[PDB]
Amino acid sequence: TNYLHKTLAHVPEIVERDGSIGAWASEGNESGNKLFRRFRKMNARQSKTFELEDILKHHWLYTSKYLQKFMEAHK
Amino acid sequence: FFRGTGYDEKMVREMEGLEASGSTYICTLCDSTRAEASQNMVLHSITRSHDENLERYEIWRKNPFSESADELRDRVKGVSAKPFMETQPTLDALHCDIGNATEFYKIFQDEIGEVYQKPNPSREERRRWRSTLDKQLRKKMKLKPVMRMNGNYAR
Amino acid sequence: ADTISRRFRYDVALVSALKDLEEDIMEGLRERALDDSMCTSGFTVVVKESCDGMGDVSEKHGSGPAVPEKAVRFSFT
Amino acid sequence: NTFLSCSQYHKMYRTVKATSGRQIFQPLHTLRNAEKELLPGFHQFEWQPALKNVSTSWDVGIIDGLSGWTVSVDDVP
DNA sequence: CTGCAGGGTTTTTGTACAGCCAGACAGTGGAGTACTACCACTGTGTAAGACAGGCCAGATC
DNA sequence: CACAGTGGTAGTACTCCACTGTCTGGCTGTACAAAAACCCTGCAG
DNA sequence: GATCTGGCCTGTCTTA
Ligand SMILES: [Ca+2]
Ligand SMILES: [Ca+2]
Ligand SMILES: [Zn+2]
Repeated sequence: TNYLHKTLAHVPEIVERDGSIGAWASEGNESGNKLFRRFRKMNARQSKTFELEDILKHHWLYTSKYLQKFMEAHK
Repeated sequence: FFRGTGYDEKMVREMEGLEASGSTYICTLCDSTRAEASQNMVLHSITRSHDENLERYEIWRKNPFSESADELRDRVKGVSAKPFMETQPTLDALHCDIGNATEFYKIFQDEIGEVYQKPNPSREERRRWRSTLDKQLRKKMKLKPVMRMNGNYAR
Repeated sequence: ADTISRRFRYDVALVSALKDLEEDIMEGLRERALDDSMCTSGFTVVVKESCDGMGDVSEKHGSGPAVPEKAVRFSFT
Repeated sequence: NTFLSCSQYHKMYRTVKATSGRQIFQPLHTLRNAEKELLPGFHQFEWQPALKNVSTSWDVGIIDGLSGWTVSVDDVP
């Protein structure tokens, strides 16, 4: 399979070039899809014209750091 | 500095023009076919990148030596389309774990029955081996069967 | 023109998501105790970007145009 | 009535108390005893004449529906 | 015009008398307080395309 | 060697219900001076 | 009427 080849031949060279593998994984987007589904069902206008704009705005607001600073509020 | 790494293999092959995905040329980073990668498993060097793929599409399109289709494909090493976007030459973690987990799941299935004694089984015995494997895994490891190998079942 | 799509401009979303981290970039500058007025032009940012598709996204009646079920999302970090 | 999960509500409570609180919302452990009246098996009641084939205990809460199945292997499982 | 220097302007910044309320301190015995860990387990990963073999059907001498 | 959750239970940690005296910090009537910072004017290039 | 070869067909493997 093509993954057995990739993982038995090219792994040392990969971890030497950059220094990491798992830190550049596709997890961030795969898991963000969950947020996309929950924002297209609960937080967007129910119309074909406007709704991509609402999902985009609310998903940009959920992923800010400045608004995540207040979730801890110094414990 | 941009590093495009969050693509799965389907999209890595689409965005770089290579043919996908059960092709003779298995590696996105190396030029070995299926045969030379089943022969020598652990010795290869990364070659593929963006600029050389552009140049190889040029060679496949101008075709300066008047070669036949099947042999020009081997000379250009799988570049049948023009690359559209540059992606760093890296491996994706999650789908790699999933591929290896489905590979061991198939190995275990072969093992339950005797596959290396009787080399030609039917679909009936294949379904029976899979069924007993899933029943045994559920009884002890606490894993219901899966339609498709998701990451958590692979951990 | 069947496809519906929405997107920020690249450089504008870049500068906004970069200025949002100004808190932590200045706190890292103070923690390392580096010079502030000095060494202002030597920064370097490394940015991972990802692309991905998604199946069986249901569609709605609306007013048009007709649209496929599959959706594609391009995002950066 | 706002479909807030318990852990999300505790997050809201901690954030609203840590900043300028002056805490408004109640903690979780006082909510968990607040609804013991709303759920079944709290008020006293009685039928007449006494019901047939039904026990008279008036405090039975969530009961498992299997209703005493003799899970032993040889029967219908 | 610039520069500095006695003093002015008004304004602050604080110490000064002197009486007096508001809340912390100690404590206690324990309560109920409130905040944490532990426990298994979830979701977002989701369809065509490549290749080898067998064979059949129509064109040719 | 994803990762942010999901609600209930047991445990620790603390912060309080009452009795008590004591203590410091900060409020109020003008008087009294030391700093503040421009602005004047005074004497000099 | 025999023969030959291109294309049709089906099963398996790969990532999803
Ligand atoms: Ca996908
Ligand atoms: Ca995909
Ligand atoms: Zn390779």
